[PDB]
Amino acid sequence: KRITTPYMTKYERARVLGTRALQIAMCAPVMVELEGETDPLLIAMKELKARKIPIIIRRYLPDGSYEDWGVDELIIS
Amino acid sequence: ANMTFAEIVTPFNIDRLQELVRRGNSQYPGAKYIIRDNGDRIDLRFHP
Amino acid sequence: PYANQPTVRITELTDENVKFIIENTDLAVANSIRRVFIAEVPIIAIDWVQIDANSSVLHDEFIAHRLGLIPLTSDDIVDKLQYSRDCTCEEFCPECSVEFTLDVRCNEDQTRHVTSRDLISNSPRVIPVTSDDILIVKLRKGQELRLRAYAKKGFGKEHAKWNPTAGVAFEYDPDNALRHTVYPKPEEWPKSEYSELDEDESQAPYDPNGKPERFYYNVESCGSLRPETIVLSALSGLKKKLSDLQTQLSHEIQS
Amino acid sequence: MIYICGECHTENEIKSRDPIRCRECGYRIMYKKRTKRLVVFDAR
Amino acid sequence: QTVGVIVRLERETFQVLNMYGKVVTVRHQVTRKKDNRFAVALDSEQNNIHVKDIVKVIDGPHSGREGEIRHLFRSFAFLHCKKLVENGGMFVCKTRHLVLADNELIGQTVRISQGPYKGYIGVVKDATESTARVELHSTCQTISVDRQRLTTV
Amino acid sequence: MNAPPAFESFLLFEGEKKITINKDTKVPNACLFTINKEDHTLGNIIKSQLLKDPQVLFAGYKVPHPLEHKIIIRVQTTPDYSPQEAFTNAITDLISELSLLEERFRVAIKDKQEG
Amino acid sequence: MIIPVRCFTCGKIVGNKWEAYLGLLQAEYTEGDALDALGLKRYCCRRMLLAHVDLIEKLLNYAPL
Ligand SMILES: [Zn+2]
Ligand SMILES: [Zn+2]
Ligand SMILES: [Zn+2]
Repeated sequence: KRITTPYMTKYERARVLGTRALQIAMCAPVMVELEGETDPLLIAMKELKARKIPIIIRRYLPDGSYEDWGVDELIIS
Repeated sequence: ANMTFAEIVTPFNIDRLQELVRRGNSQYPGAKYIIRDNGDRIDLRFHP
Repeated sequence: PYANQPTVRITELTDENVKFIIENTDLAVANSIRRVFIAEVPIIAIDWVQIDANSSVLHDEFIAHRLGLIPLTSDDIVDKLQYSRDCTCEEFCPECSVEFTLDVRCNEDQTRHVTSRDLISNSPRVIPVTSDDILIVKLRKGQELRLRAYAKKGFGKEHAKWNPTAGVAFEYDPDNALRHTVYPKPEEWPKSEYSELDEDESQAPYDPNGKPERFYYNVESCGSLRPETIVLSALSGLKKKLSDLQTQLSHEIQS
Repeated sequence: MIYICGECHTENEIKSRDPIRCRECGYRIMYKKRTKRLVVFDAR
Repeated sequence: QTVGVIVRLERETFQVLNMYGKVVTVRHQVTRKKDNRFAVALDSEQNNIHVKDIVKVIDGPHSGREGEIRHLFRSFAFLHCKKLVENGGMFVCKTRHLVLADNELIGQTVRISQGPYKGYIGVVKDATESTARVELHSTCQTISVDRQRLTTV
Repeated sequence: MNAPPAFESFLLFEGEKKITINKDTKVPNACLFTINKEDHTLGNIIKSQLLKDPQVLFAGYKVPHPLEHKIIIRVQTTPDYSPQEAFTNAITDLISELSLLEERFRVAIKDKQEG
Repeated sequence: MIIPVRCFTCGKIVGNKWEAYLGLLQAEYTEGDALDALGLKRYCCRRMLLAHVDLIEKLLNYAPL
């Protein structure tokens, strides 16, 4: 029962896109079929729209505890 | 021409970045440095 | 579905300027014609300049800039001449250039005037247009000025020194029948030299179905070229540009 | 090399280890002679 | 003609062991050579060997010993060995008796004899195999041109 | 120092085509002619000439940036007519008009000289 | 300092008329009459000779060096 919001904050979007773009730039496997793209940023955005990025967000609650979220679990807006 | 950005070599941009390295600092667009994984900095205005 | 049949009427002809009227034509053609007058009627101007020695009060590039704006009589020679960057030569040759030499040694306490008269071409077909004459620089006793220059084919778009016209007066619809402009108080405005409105009115009645026509031109030459030569070379150059564009478009479509 | 005295225009050569002085005026300002290298100008 | 490796540091001299294997005593004022740590040498069995590589000596006066390469020459290699108490463990053997266990155009007044920049004069700042930078005397810029487009004054 | 070479304001440098064609996908019979190293001199006159033809449903041009020297001309004609055909007919009409104007201007010069 | 070769706006030659403008001023021509005599009608060119200061006369007083 994750009490936090099911939405992706803009900061989470920024960090996950940047990190996955850097991963793709480091010759990582791409969990979506590209369509002739070369920029890691566009490929990361395509994966985000596909909801196919393997990152797990860990939101630290202020009481020291935390919640864990799959990117596909959150609502991408 | 002076200010620069660091692009990581990948199998997609290897051709484009190779051509940029070939051009060097003289022409625009070009490049200044190759940073291999060892950390050695090959400056692209003195080593043809 | 075809271009108009223009008719020409030269109202005034002089060797420094010319005034004419083009009728049965579109506005865009007239605007492009004046643009070609200023921009793409090529002439010959002193461009390349080697200073063998300078001792005037004025630094060198000032003198080179002054020599650049000297007009030159290039009525016929500019056609057979060619652009230097296109011609095959080491630096310069008669097929694409004309050499000039200048050397004045003032050893007289009276003031000296290095003028356009002192320019010495190696071909008499091109000279300074004044040859009173244009002052280039004043010299004192003890001051020399020695140099050799080269003049080459170019047009005004590349640099204004190749601009052959000293101003192109243009007009159309002098009565403002089309009402392309809106005078807030038409009573205040002077009448053009072509306007037929008598001195009790200020605008012709607004013609709805009108179209721009009766384009009045007054082309003033610097004297580097004769005005009729300027207009003829303008039309020739614009035709050349459009023919080249047609050639490239045909090659593109065939490809 | 060759230098011009700043007062009486006396052209004169000066060594690399002698203080400057006009050879006929005693003046103590010298100007370098113009370069003998090819200099060209586009009139633009 | 001969390099040397310091094998003992003293008050006013260096004990230096050379390529010949001869220990000498020299003054403080020998010159420091630029070491080439990426130099490649061949052992006695056509195996590439670099510095810090443990190599056995199968031939030569020091045959039977095994040492770590520390410096290289065209045909010599210096081996360190902690067990050997001689010259701080440093000796030398020939490389074939081991086994692994500026453009002239620069600053030249030039003249563009071909291309859109024809007529002008400049000075070559940088030069390459194909192109060369020229500071243009005429305008307040420097640009690069093919060497074919240049003609020296 | 970054002032451009002005002589490279009208000269095609190497690897540059004078004109290229791109069939726009939004509307049928619509083409975009991108011409390099040109300005309003050809764009305005060609736009007017294309507007003269009734078979040309739409004709216009723009310059994407004044410092650059691309001009992009959009041409749309009826669905029985090529836009390239309209472009070529417009160029031929303009060239014929300017040749006629040259002839008449020479005649007028001679008339004013004798007169 | 020296007279410009051409009017900046329109481009008519003016470098062969400053000395003549001075000479006609010595004839006590009104300045407008002088400029009309030299064929300068558009005020772009009239600005040139009306507003030019010829400092070169004050600069030649020094030594030629
Ligand atoms: Zn030639
Ligand atoms: Zn002296
Ligand atoms: Zn003016």
